[PDB]
Amino acid sequence: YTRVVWCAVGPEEQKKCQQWSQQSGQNVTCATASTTDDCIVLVLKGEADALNLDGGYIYTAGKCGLVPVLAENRKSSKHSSLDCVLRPTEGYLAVAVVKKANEGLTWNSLKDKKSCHTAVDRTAGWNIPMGLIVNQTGSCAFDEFFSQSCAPGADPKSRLCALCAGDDQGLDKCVPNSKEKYYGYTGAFRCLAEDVGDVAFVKNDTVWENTNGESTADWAKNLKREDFRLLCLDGTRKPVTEAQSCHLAVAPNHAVVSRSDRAAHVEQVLLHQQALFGKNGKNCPDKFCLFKSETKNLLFNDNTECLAKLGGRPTYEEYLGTEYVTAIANLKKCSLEACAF
Ligand SMILES: *[C@@H]1O[C@H](CO)[C@@H](O[C@@H]2O[C@H](CO)[C@@H](O[C@@H]3O[C@H](CO)[C@@H](O)[C@H](O)[C@@H]3O)[C@H](O)[C@H]2NC(C)=O)[C@H](O)[C@H]1NC(C)=O
Ligand SMILES: CC(C)NC[C@@H](O)COc1ccc(CC(N)=O)cc1
Ligand SMILES: *[C@@H]1O[C@H](CO)[C@@H](O)[C@H](O)[C@H]1NC(C)=O
Ligand SMILES: [Fe+3]
Ligand SMILES: [Zn+2]
Ligand SMILES: [Zn+2]
Repeated sequence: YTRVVWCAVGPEEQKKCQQWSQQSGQNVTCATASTTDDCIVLVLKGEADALNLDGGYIYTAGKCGLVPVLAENRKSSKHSSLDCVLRPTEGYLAVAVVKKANEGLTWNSLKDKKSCHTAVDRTAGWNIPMGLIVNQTGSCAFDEFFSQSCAPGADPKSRLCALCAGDDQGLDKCVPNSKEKYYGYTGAFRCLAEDVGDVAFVKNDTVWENTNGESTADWAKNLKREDFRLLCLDGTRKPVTEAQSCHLAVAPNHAVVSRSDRAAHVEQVLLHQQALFGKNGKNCPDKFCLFKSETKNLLFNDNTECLAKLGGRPTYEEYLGTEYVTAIANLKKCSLEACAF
C-alpha cells in the first residue's frame, strides 16, 4: 500500500515503467498518458503520484501546486567526495547545434532556417532559444521565425510541426512523446544529424552521447563530433568541446515532482528504488536499470547517475531559479497566477 504510481508518457515509457513495476514487486505501479501535461493532470487528480520532468514542465506543474522531490544528478566528478544523492546538482548546458559543413550559419543567421526542438515548453529545446529569439526579434511571432521546424507539441498542421516525422507508420506526427521520431534531446539531435533541420536546440550532453561511437544506433553510428559546431550567443561557432564557453544558458536539472501531500512518500520510495536499480544499484545491470533505456531517455535521462535530495527545501520557483522563472513568464506572455488545468 506504500506504493507509488509513476506516470509514463507514451507507450515506450509505459513499457519501461511496467518492467520497473514487475521488478519492484509492484512497489512502483504505472499510469500512462499521451503527454507530459496529461501526466501532470493525473498527478493533480491523485490518479498518479509522480514523474520526472524537464524544468519547463516543472514550471507548469509548479503553478498547479506540484512540488520538486528529487533531481537527476549526472556524471560530473567535481564536488568529488559527497555521494551523488547529497551532491548539489550543477544544471546542464542548453546549446544550439549545427553541422560544421553548414558553414556561415551563426546565431545571427537563423531567421528562415530549419529548426529541431526537443518539444514545446521544454527548457533547452524551447524556452531558452525561443525566449532569446523573441527577446532579440522584438516580436512574439516565434511561429514565423524558422521556415520550418519540428517542435513536438505544437499544432500538427503548422510549420512548427512540418519537420516532425511521427512514428514508424507516419502516425502521431508532432506528438510530444517518444513515438515522435524527432522528440526529445535525441530526436531533435537526430533531426539535425539527418539534415532535416539546420539547427537543433538540445543540451551539451546530447551531442557527446550520440557521436564518436557512443550510440550504435543506426542514424548515429557514423556521426563524428568534429562535424558539428555549437552556436555561441556572440555570433561565433565553436567545437562541441567548448560548451562551457559557448552555450545559451545552464538549465536546472530535470526533477521528480509529486503533489505536496505525497512528496515525502515518493521521496522515500524513490531512494529505495534507485538503491535497487540505480547506477550502482543492487539489481542493475542484472535485473533492471532505472536510468538506462538504450539512449532513449525513457522516464529518466540515460546519463543520470542518481536522483539527489534537493536542499533548502525548494519551492518550484527556487528550484528553477529566478533567472529562469522570469524568462518563462516573459515568453508565455506571448501566448503569473495560473496553473492551466
Ligand atoms: C526576454 O525578456 C526580458 C528582456 O530583458 C528578460 O527579462 C528580464 O530578465 C532580467 C534578467 O534576469 C530581469 O532582471 C532581474 O531583475 C531583478 C529585480 O528586478 C534583479 O534582482 C535580478 O538580479 C535581475 O537583474 C528582469 O526582471 C526581466 N525583465 C522583465 C520585464 O521581467 C528575459 O530574461 C529575456 N529572456 C531570456 C530567455 O533571456
Ligand atoms: C531565498 C532563499 C535564500 N532560498 C534559496 C533556496 O531555497 C534555493 O534553492 C536552490 C536550489 C537548487 C540549487 C542547485 C544546487 N547546486 O544545489 C541551489 C539552490
Ligand atoms: C517493496 O517495498 C518494501 C517496503 O520498503 C520493501 O521492504 C520490499 O523489499 C520491497 N519489495 C520488493 C520486491 O522490492
Ligand atoms: Fe531538459
Ligand atoms: Zn553560462
Ligand atoms: Zn526556500
